[PDB]
Amino acid sequence: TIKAAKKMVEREEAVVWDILDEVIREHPVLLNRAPTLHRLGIQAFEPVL
Amino acid sequence: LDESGIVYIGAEVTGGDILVGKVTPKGETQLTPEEKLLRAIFGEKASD
Amino acid sequence: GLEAAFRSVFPIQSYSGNSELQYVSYRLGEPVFDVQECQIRGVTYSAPLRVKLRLVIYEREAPEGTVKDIKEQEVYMGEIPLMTDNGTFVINGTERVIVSQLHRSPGVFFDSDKGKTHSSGKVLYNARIIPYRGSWLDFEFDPK
Amino acid sequence: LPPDLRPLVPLDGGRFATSDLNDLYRRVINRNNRLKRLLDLAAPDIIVRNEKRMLQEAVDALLDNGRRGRAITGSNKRPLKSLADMIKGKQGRFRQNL
Amino acid sequence: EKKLEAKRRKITQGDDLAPGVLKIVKVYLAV
Amino acid sequence: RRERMGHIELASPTAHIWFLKSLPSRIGLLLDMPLRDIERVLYFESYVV
Amino acid sequence: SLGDLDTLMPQDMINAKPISAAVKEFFGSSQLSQFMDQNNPLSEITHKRRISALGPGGLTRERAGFEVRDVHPTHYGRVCPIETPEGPNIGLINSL
Amino acid sequence: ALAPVGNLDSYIRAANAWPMLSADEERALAEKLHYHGDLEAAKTLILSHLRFVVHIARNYAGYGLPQADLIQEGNIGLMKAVRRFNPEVGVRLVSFAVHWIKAEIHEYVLRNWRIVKVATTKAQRKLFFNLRKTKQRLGWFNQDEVEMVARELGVTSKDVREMESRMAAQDMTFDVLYLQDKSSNFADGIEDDNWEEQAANRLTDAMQGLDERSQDIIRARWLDEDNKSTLQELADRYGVSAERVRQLEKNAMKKLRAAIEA
DNA sequence: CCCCCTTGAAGACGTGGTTTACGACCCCACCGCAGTGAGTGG
Repeated sequence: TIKAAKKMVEREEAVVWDILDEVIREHPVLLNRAPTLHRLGIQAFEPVL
Repeated sequence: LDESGIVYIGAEVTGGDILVGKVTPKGETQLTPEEKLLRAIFGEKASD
Repeated sequence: GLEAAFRSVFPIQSYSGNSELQYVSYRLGEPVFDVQECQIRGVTYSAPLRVKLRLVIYEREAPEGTVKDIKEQEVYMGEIPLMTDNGTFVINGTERVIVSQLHRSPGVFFDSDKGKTHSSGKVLYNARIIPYRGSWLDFEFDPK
Repeated sequence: LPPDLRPLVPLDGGRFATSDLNDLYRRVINRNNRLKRLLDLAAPDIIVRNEKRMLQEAVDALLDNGRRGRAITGSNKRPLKSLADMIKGKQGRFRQNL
Repeated sequence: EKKLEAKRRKITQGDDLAPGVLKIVKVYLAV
Repeated sequence: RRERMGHIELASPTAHIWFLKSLPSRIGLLLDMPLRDIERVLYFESYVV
Repeated sequence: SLGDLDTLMPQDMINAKPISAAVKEFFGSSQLSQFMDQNNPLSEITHKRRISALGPGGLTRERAGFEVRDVHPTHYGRVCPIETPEGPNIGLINSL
Repeated sequence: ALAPVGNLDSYIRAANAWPMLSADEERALAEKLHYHGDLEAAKTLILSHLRFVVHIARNYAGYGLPQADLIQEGNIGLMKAVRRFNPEVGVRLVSFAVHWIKAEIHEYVLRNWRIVKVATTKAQRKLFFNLRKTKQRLGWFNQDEVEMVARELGVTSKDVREMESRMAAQDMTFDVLYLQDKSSNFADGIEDDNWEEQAANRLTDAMQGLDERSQDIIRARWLDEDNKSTLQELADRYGVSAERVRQLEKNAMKKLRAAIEA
C-alpha cells in the first residue's frame, strides 16, 4: 500500500537510500537564483547526493 | 504523559510526539458498509 | 506632560452656559503587578490615572450667579503603561521599544522652486507656514 | 460574484475574515430595498431622489471605488477593495497569478 | 505573617481568560 | 459554488462608471454632451430636455 | 446640555474607555512601536537609540529624494554618518 | 420640493429651509389627514419635520455607519408616525414621532454594525445597548460582575459572557492558516482510497471461504444497503431458529477474522 | 458439536404529544510623462 511505503520512508530504512540512488540517476534538476536577468539564470545539473 | 495528560519536565521529544492530550466531541459520521463490517469483525467499539 | 493636555482641554463649558467642569489635579496609583509578574502572566504593566474634577452649577435665576452648588470627586480615567528601568514597555507580556522620530519643525520656511518653467528659465519663490496643529498657509509666485 | 470567490471564514475568538465585496454588495442591496420600500410608501419626491443618488453612489463604489470622489473606507480607515482592483496592478489577477 | 499571606494571595490569584476558554497549557522546548 | 452567479434587480437604472469616467468618456462622445453636464444630470443636480 | 438632574456626580461626567483605547492603540499599533531586538545587548542599545524619519507625520520610502538621504555637514557629532541600513531605507533611519 | 440634492450636504439645506409650523396650523393639516385622508396634509407634515430627523441621527455617529443611511432610516419611521397621528390628543407630532424614528435607527444598527448580526434573540438585544454604558474598564468581567449585570437586566450568566465576546471581536480583511483550503490535500485522499480498497478485497476473499449458508447470512444483514435483514427474516427462509441465525454469525465472523488477520 | 426453543429483558428507533426556544413581526401621544481643454487673440 501507499501507507506502508510512507511509513518506510518516514523511518528511513537502508533500502530507501538505494532506491533514491536509483531514482536520482540520470534525472536532472533545475537551479535558479533570483533575480533572473537572462536565460543563463536557469540551468540543468545532474544531482549528486 | 503524566496523570493529568501533560508531558513530564525533562523528557526528550521529537516530531510527532504528544505533549498535551485533548479530546473533542465528534458527532454523527457516515461510513461505508464494508468498513463498518470490518470494524464490527475486528470488534473495536465506536467512540464519541 | 499630562498637565499641558489637562489645561488645554479643561475647563469645559456647556452650550447653554449653565454648568462647567474644572480640572484640579491628578496622580498615578501603584501598579497591580510587577514587571516579572506581568511577563509571566502576559499582561500589560501599567498604572491607573486618578483625577480630581470639580463641577460648577450656574444659577440661571441670577444674571451673574454661578454659585448654586459645587461638587468635588476623584474620577478614574484609565491605565497608563509604565516604562521599566531599561527604557522599555511591557505590552501583553512582551517588551516593546518606541523609536524617536525626526520631523520638520513648526514655523515658516522660504523655498525657491527649481527645474520648473525651465523653458522660461526663471525661479519661483514660495513660502509656507507650518503649525504644530492646524492648517497650512502658502504663498507662491507664478512666472508673471 | 459566486460566493467561493469572496470567502467568509470564521475564526476562533468569535472573529471572521471576509472580503470587501460582501460589504459593497450588502450596501447596494440595502439601498435598493430601501428605495423599493420608499417607492411603495408613496413618499415625497426629494427623499426618493436622495435614495436614488445614494444607490448610484453605492453601485459606483462597488464597480470601481476610487474613481470619482472620496473612496469608501472600512474599519482600518483604508479604502475598500473593489472589483476593478482585483484584476489590475502588480497585485492583480494577471501579474500575480497568471 | 501578613506579608507571607499577601504573597500567597498574589501567587494563587486566578487568570483572566477570554470567554469560551477553559484552560491553556504552554510547553517550552530547548535545543 | 465557484461557478454559479446571481443577479440583483435594480429599482432604478444606474450608469456604469467605466463607460462614464474612463477618459475618453464613451457616453459623452456618443451623446456629444460635455462630461460635466452628464455628471450633473446623473447625480441629481439639474434637468435635461 | 441634555441632562436634567442637579444631583449629578463627576463620575457621571467621565467615560474612561476612549482615552484608554487611544493609549492602547498608540502603544500597541503605532509604526514606531515594535518588538525589542533581543539578539544581544548591543542590539538592544542600538534599538533604543534609533532615530527614524518615517511614521505618522513623516516621509515615505517611495516618495523620498536623494537630498534627504545624503550626509549633511550639520550631522557632525549629532548623527552617525556610517550606521544606516543598506536597503531602501538607507537614508531615512539613523543612529544617535 | 424641487430643490436639487447633489450630495448629503445639499439635502440638509433644503430640510432646514422649510419653515417650522406652529401648533395652531398643525392641527388643521392633521385633522384633514386623519378624517379626510388628505395626501397633501401628510406631504406638508412630513417635509416640515425633515430637520427633526437630521439632528436626531447625529447622536448615533459612534457606530461607524454612514450618516446618509441613518437619516433615511429615520425618514421611514417619521412617515409611520404621520400615518398614525391623532390630532385630537393635543400633543405635538414632535413628541409622538420621537419613538418611531429612534426605533428604525436602532434596528438598522443591529443588522449592519458587523458583517454578521450580533443580536437576534430578546435577551441579546437588551445587552447590546446596555453593555456599552455598563462597561467601564477595558478587559473581561470577573465572575462577580456577571451576576450584577445579569440580575438587573433579567438575563442569564451565559448571555452576558456570550455578548461580551461579541462586542470586542475585530474582523480581519481577506488577503496565516485561514487562506488555506482544508479539503485541498489530494495526496492524503489518494492514500486513504488505496488503503480502504485493499482492505475491502481482503473481506471479499475471506467471505469466499465461508459456507454457502453463512455467506448469505453476512451478506444480507451487513452488506445489503437497500435492506437490513433481521434475525427472524433469515430464520423462515432457511427453516432455522431465531437464535440459530444470531448464533451462526458469531462463528462465521470468527472465520472471517481469522482469514483477514492471517 | 449440529439443531429447534426459551423467558428475561436491553436497547432500538422513532415520535409527534408535549414543551421550550429561536427568530420575526407588530405598538409606543515623488515623478516625469502625455492627452485634455478651454481660451484666448486673431
